[PDB]
Amino acid sequence: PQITLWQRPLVTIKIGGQLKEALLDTGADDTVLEEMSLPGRWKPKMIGGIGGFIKVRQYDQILIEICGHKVIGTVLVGPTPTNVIGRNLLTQIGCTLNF
Amino acid sequence: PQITLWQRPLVTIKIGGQLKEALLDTGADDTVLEEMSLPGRWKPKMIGGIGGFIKVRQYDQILIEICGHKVIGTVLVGPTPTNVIGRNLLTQIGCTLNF
Ligand SMILES: CC(C)(C)OC(=O)N[C@@H](Cc1ccccc1)[C@H](O)CN[C@@H](Cc1ccccc1)C(=O)N[C@@H](CCC(=O)O)C(=O)N[C@@H](Cc1ccccc1)C(N)=O
Ligand SMILES: [Cl-]
Ligand code: NA
Repeated sequence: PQITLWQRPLVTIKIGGQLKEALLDTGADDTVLEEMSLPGRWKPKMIGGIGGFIKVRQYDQILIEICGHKVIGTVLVGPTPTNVIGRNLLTQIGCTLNF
Repeated sequence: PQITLWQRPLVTIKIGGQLKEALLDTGADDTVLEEMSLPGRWKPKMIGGIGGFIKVRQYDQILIEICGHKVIGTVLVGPTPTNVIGRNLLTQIGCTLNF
């Protein structure tokens, strides 16, 4: 519904049959998850943030359920310290910022 | 206002007499600005993100105008490729995520 930001906006996701926690990140163009097993054909990618760059595997058309909200989109998998849900999926769940 | 996320949520800020653009980032605990002179006392800090860690200068009690909303808070200055407004200031403008 509506989430304040006094604490990290952590949500439960279900992806690839697995339950995880992930951060809702409006600062992220892309969705980036810690190393995991995704079936299908991926492509090598490199992405950047504060600190520098990492290599990821780009998985397209992956089902993920965010707060029980089904979305299908690209997920990058690689050596990120946390699971980040980026704008590519935040748009599909109709997410906005408000103030 | 309400801001969708089809595009990066970039906003105009006024800080230290200067106008800049910055990213509203719910994934950021802290507010991190590219190099800039700020007056007064500051403390050394390290912060991390997707690719690694950086050294920043921490400034407290700094006035920032974000979309015409004045807030006073801590601002980190350092080698970030982008100006990021983090939750420490997003809360002060009463910002929420909604879906
Ligand atoms: C993830 C991709 C798609 C590659 O995009 C970004 O990294 N976008 C960044 C925007 C940007 C663009 C250009 C240049 C620089 C930055 C966001 O800030 C990403 N948001 C989160 C994603 C994240 C969260 C947690 C872990 C890893 C990555 C972030 O870095 N947040 C930082 C922002 C810096 C800050 O707030 O101080 C954070 O909260 N860092 C914490 C937590 C932390 C600790 C240790 C390692 C990593 C993170 C910290 N206290 O250092
Ligand atoms: Cl996508
Ligand atoms: Na993407």
